[PDB]
Amino acid sequence: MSYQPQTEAATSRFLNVEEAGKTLRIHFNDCGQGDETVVLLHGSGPGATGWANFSRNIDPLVEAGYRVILLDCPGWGKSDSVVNSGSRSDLNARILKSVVDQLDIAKIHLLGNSMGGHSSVAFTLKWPERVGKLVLMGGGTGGMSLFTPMPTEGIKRLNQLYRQPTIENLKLMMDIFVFDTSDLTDALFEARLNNMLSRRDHLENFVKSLEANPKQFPDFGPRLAEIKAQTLIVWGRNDRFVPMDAGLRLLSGIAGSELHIFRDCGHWAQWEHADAFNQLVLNFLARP
Amino acid sequence: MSYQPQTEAATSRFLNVEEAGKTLRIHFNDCGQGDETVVLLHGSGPGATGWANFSRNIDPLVEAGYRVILLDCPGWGKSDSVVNSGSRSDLNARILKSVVDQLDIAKIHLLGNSMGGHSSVAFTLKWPERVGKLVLMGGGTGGMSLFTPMPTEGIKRLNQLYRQPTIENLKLMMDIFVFDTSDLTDALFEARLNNMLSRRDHLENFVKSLEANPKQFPDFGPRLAEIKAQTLIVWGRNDRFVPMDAGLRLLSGIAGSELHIFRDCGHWAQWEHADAFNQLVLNFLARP
Amino acid sequence: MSYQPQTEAATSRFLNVEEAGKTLRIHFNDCGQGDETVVLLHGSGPGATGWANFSRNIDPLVEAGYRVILLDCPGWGKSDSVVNSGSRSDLNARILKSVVDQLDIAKIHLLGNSMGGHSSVAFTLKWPERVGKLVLMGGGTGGMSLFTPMPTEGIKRLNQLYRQPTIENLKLMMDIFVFDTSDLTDALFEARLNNMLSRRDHLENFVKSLEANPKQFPDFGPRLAEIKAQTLIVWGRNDRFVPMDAGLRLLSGIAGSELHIFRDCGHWAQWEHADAFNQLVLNFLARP
Amino acid sequence: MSYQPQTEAATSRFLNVEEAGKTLRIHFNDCGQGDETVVLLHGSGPGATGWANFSRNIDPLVEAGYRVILLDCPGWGKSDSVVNSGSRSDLNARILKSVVDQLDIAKIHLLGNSMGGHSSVAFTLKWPERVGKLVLMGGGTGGMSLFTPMPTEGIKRLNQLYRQPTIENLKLMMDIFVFDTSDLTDALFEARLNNMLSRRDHLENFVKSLEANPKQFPDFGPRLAEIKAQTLIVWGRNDRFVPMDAGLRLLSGIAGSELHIFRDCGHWAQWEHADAFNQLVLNFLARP
Repeated sequence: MSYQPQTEAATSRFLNVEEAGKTLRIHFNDCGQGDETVVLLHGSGPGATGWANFSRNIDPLVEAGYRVILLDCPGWGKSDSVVNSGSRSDLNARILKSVVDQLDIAKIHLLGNSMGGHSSVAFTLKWPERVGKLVLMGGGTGGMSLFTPMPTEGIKRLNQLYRQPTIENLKLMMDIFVFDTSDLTDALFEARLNNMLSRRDHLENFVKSLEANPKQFPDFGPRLAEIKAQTLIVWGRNDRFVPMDAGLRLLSGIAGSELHIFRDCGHWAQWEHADAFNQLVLNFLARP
Repeated sequence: MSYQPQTEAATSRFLNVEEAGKTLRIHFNDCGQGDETVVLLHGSGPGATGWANFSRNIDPLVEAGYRVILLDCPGWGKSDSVVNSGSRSDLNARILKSVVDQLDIAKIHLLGNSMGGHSSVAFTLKWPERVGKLVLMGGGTGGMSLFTPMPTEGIKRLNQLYRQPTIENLKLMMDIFVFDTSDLTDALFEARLNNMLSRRDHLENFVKSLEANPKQFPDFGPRLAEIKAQTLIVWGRNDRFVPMDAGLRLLSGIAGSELHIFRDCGHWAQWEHADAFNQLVLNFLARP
Repeated sequence: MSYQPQTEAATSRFLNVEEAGKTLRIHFNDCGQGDETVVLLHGSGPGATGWANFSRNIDPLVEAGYRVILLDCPGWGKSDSVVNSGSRSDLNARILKSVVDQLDIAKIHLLGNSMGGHSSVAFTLKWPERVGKLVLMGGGTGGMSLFTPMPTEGIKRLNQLYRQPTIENLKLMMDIFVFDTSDLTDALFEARLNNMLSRRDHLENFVKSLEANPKQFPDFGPRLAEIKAQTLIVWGRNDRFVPMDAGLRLLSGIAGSELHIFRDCGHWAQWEHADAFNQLVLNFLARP
Repeated sequence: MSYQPQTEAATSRFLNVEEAGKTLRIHFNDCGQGDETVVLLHGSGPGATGWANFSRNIDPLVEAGYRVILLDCPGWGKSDSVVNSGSRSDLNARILKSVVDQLDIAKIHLLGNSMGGHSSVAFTLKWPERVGKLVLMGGGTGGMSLFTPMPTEGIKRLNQLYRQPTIENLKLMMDIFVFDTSDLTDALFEARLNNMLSRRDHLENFVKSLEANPKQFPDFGPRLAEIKAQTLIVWGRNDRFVPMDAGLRLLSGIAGSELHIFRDCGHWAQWEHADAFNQLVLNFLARP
């Protein structure tokens, strides 16, 4: 019996949680019947959806027997809009702890991209006994780069996109965002544009929160030694939103870290080399 | 009496050089009559002229008594336009050899910028007898950076400006060019744009030369150990046109090097901190 | 129904080559009857037979069905002793071309470590047709390091060992190689010691070749872009013999390279991590 | 008249401090009578003293006319011995604050070396109003180096020297310090040897402090943005005790920071290039 493809509408559920004395409804997607579960977090992209980001990766995890949970972070997608001057990673970790408490599983595996990856690290710090295995891509710590000047051009273009939504500006930020532009298709363009224009509240909330607090990802350097679980970091050399050197710092921090670099890969690696990344992550998960 | 600021009109001089069996006219300026002599090169910018680049540096060098020669390479300023299919740096070196032979000066100090710095290094490789000192600002080696993606954004903006020169792309390039825009004034803009609109043959020649061969600057790494003269490097950290790592490479090669870096700096370093740069260079030159 | 591992005595083979009007006897090992042929190059450690370095990795490859040719370059083991004024790279490349020509195999996949890796690159340069896939382990490019002083202490202790051959020097050498010295056993110490004691002539030839040329491994920087085959690079972070940053430089040159770095690994990567390295190499080879 | 070179005996002073409910006696040297004050802090070498490290630099500073004070940290020189399981940097900050409060000078400029440099950073955080100008040499921040394995060569030999005292290891240490040992003279050898043999208590206290607490110096990364005064960092390229990259990290921390690197210079930088370092420091201090 060959595994049938999944659809975002089919797997959609919602849960309301009480945090900081306020209610918040979070959308999430659960698939698979396997005992072992894997958590996925989306990036910080405009109108980015958890199902949208991981369109290629959802399958090999489900044929391998892993039950997969995709978490739509608050302030993105179908989750309720929120304004926060505080750290995004801390809030994301709190929300994830709440949702896993409702789901009632103790040990989980984390795979987070960009902002979520940041939050992922945060989680492992302040409830370490929960996480089993850790994978990062294009993030893990927000700090000044050593050689490549900050702010990078990708961040400036993304802020330009938030301040004024425009399809041509979206085309620009996609083109800089991904190294190999040939694979880009108009279907993704229109879907992303529709999603981002539909939710104006998230965009204005992000702008206001950025104005409120200049920094959203604090430095986590001195505490990196605290992590004990095995970790793997994947990165792209031609990534322009965040420089390579940041990943190297993480390679120093964690005792068992192993880094994997592609020669010509953009920020959004899982799309560039889906097969290699999927096989590597599956082998890492199967590694005893 | 204080040394009067120099005027290009009074100090203008022209010379004839036979390169590749072709007659060419070269423009330059000479100031001072002291025994010690120095040559000043110019950058690779649109319509860049040595006088515009070195307005602040030109006075103290004359004040110290050094004879100064500001040299304009072909393809810029009043020199004859030319289309290149090989290595630009060697061609500049040959022209500089011809002009110094006509001046018949034995000992000479070289201070090159960006592509001009390239030329200087190439020159020093062939004729170590003639060169006494080297001061390199923002260039001197052609190679792929360790941690910064290529092609970098700055050269991309420069190329698109050459593709069609206009006021708004000039504003954008100037904004990215220098770290601070407060002290910037419109007089520099008007002078640069009038020098641009004066000649279009230079711009079209540059474009056809670039499209003829993708690389016009060779890699001098393996032989860079041949230089015996003491040298100094000044570099900019936040510079986006050429990454800092490449500069570090130069440091490793030469026996007597000294690297100097400013944090709040761009490509065009000498203008941003004129006092510190002049003090450092004069101290290095007077050093026995 | 796995076949028991083969012995050196059964797999020993001898070929004769002529170079520069001299007769050289080359001793190597050949195993497996598969169509695909993989050449294994020995390390630069004193008294290091090719079989010693790759004892663990032979079995999985031959079990997968790959034909393996483990080569001993001149100057080690049972091969004839030589003194070379030129580089080791081109010399080993020529010898390997000669031996494969006697073996008349159309295509090979190269696995190189330390010295061999260097030569491996040289091979791919000047006979591109024979090589299709390239794997490097902690070496393969000459040239001095940007961030690490030279001579690095590993090379210093290696030369000291060549000058004073003794057991305690071998102990210290093993101390710097492997991150954790616990895994080593006395059997390896005695085997390496008696092996290196058997052939002093190799020692005198190597040392007087060292006085022949201070630098024996040329840098391939400018030519690095000429390689067209896909490549995998494995490296160690705690490596002291060859600095980590050099590996990054290789990533720049190759068209589609992949860099893999382990957190706690020395010069001798294959021995320390067995399952992960074997699986990675097998997947990379099988992957088109 | 020529200003007389200073003598240790005439300028020696002893003052008292309270720390952790204990009375400590500290030895320092005072020179000059200028209103402006500069404080010099010594290194971490065994038996090293404030006067020894700055012997070549002390004279030009008083020649300019600035008042200068050489400080001996607890556990070094004639100061009372102490054991610290906690951080050293804060302890030196407290001692310097107390001594300057007794000497009651409002504005002070700091020059630090190795461990002292680290302490200097701490001071600028605690009492930013007092520090006017800041210069560092080879240190200032803890944490794992990105490109170099730890513990490195020099720190390991240093631990060896503290564990067991002798003269041959003293030659080895001087060999690791200096680029060229020909300049150094055995008079310094015997001075250092008698100094370190005279006081076994300091050696024992250092050993116990290291064995009690692994990390002596913390990382000050996240708060580096708090410093506002101008800084000058001087470093040596072949440094073996602490790699180059750390300096670059400080180059990111301070907004107005300035970096200077010598191509061929050991850890004990100021002795190796007396004239250049003195001239640079006088230029930096005189600059308004």
